[PDB]
Amino acid sequence: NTTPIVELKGDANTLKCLRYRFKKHSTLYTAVSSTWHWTGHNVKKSAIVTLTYDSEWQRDQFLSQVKIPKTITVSTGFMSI
Amino acid sequence: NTTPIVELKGDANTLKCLRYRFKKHSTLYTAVSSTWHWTGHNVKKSAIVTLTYDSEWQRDQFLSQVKIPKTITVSTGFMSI
Repeated sequence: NTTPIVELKGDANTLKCLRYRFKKHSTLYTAVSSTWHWTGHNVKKSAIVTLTYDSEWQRDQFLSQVKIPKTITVSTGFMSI
Repeated sequence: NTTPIVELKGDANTLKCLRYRFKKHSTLYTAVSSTWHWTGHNVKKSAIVTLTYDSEWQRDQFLSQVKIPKTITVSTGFMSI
C-alpha cells in the first residue's frame, strides 16, 4: 500500500539539467514533479524534485542507470497519499 | 517512522489564496510546500500543495480548524523520505 519514491535536493539549475538528463530514461520512473521547496527554507540549494516508481526494482534500475551529480542529495523512501 | 501529510490538489490561484489563509494558522502545520505538479499532467486543476505535520492529532486540528474550499481535493496520507 505504498509508492516507492526518490527525492532530489539541491540547486534548482542543477536539478533542471538533471531533468533534461532523465527524460532520456523515461521507462525507469513513473512520474517526476516540477521543482519545488518547503516555503521559508530555500534561502540556501534546498530545491527538490520527487520521482515516483512502480516498484522498488524500477527504482533500483533508475539509480543504477541514471548518474546523479554529487552536488545533489538523493534520498529514497515511500509515500501513501 | 512516518510523517503524516496532507496534499491539496486543484487550481493554482485557489491554492495560492488558500496559502494566504493558512499562514494564519501556522501552529497547526510543520511545513507547507511551494505549489508544484507532476510534469506532463497539469494541462488541467492539477497543481498541488503538500503540508507536513508533527502528529496525526495536529493534522486533525488543521483540518478541523482550517476550512478548505470545495474546489480543492484534500487527501491525507504519510511519507517516509
